[PDB]
Amino acid sequence: PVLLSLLKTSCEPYTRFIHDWVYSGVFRDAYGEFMIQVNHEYLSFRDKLYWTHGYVLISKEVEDC
Amino acid sequence: AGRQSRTFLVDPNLDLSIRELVHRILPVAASYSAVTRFIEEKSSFEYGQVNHALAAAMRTLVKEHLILVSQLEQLHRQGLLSLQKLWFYIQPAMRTMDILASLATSVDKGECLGGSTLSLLHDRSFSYTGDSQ
Amino acid sequence: KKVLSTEEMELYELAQAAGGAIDPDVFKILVDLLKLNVAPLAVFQMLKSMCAGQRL
Amino acid sequence: MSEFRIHHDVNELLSLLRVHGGDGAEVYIDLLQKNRTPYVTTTVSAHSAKVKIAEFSRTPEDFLKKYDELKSKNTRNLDPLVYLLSKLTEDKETLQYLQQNAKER
Amino acid sequence: PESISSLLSEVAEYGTCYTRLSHFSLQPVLDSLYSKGLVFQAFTSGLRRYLQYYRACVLSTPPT
Amino acid sequence: TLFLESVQSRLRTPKENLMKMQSIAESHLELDDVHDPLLA
Repeated sequence: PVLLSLLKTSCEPYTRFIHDWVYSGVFRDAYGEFMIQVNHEYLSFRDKLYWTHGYVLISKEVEDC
Repeated sequence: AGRQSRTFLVDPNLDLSIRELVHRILPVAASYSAVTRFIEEKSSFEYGQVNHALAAAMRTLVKEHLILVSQLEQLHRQGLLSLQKLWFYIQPAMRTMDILASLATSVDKGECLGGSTLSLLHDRSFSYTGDSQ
Repeated sequence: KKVLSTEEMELYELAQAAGGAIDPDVFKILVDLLKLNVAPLAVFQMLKSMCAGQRL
Repeated sequence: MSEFRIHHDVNELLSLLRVHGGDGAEVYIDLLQKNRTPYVTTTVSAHSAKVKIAEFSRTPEDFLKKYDELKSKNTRNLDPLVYLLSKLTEDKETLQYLQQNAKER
Repeated sequence: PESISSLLSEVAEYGTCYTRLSHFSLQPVLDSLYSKGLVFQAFTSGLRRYLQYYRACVLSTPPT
Repeated sequence: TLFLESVQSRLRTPKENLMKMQSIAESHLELDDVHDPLLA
């Protein structure tokens, strides 16, 4: 039960980051813990490259990200 | 010494455990002293209305702290305050004063004024996403 | 160092502690580009394009 | 700031980097402006960027301490600068070229 | 004294665990140099709460 | 068991813990620290 409580408490900032990512597409990961990174140079793009490179989910280590 | 937090000297002949508990509680007094210096400095008109309002809001929490400390003094006069009880009861006050001292230090180091103060306050509020208090 | 502002000087000292020996004028211009809210990934790509042609 | 400040800054950067020919300055300007957002919308994970620079920095403790100092001062562009340094540390060739230009300069 | 020393050694091991765990969890502030991230910082806050509960339990133990 | 019971009869022969923990916490925990029920 204590481990569950600690997991919840540690996920709370991560769950806030997830909420912001899901609702606003805002990556709120301050330490790079979320699987998605935003490359703002392509996020400003107005083409397919905006979607593919502006925000990039770290796919190779999906288990780690 | 300068814009540093107030440091305290404890009598060396005190019990090591007592002296260490005093040094654990003294951070509250160091934070209070830092907050009071920040409040007294940033309450100057030259610091702008946002910093004046911030100093007044901090002054309200310092007043609540003085109420708390007066309650701990009253309990001590009643003999109900042990060093371990003080340490437990001051944990929230220690955390609050540490947060206030961190904010005071950040405002003073950044010379934040107007929109920069609001930006700093927003970034601090986001930084406390895990601490509801 | 007089080319960099005190904040830019502190960033230059940080960059030196980061191991970057950057020219203060280059760092100043980079800070000005960052002040224009240009995305750092685009600035990095620009630097890479500018440097790639200059063979040592 | 002047509307064309980016053109002056780019021209100075081209001169300082000894880039032969202003042919393509418009392309670098267009890349930066197309990727220039008026709002700092990029929430850069400064913690991980700090970590990458500290792994890259010869003085990683000093880098982390300076980052926490600048954050306590709310220093503008701190996280963008740390990200730029991390990207330069990622591009060893670009970093060596920049070091050689700095030495020559 | 040997048996008492053994018992006291076990109690000292428990106290050692308490003090070392408190020190490990005492990493307080997720400052800009905190590289363990906000999930780890929140975990350490929860751990501080746990150690506070442990201290409260120890203080609740009557000395009789 | 049935034999013993019948023989004796004929011969006339022969959350609350959570609440306790909450009270203990209130007596020993600082007022402001939320009790964690799994941790509690």
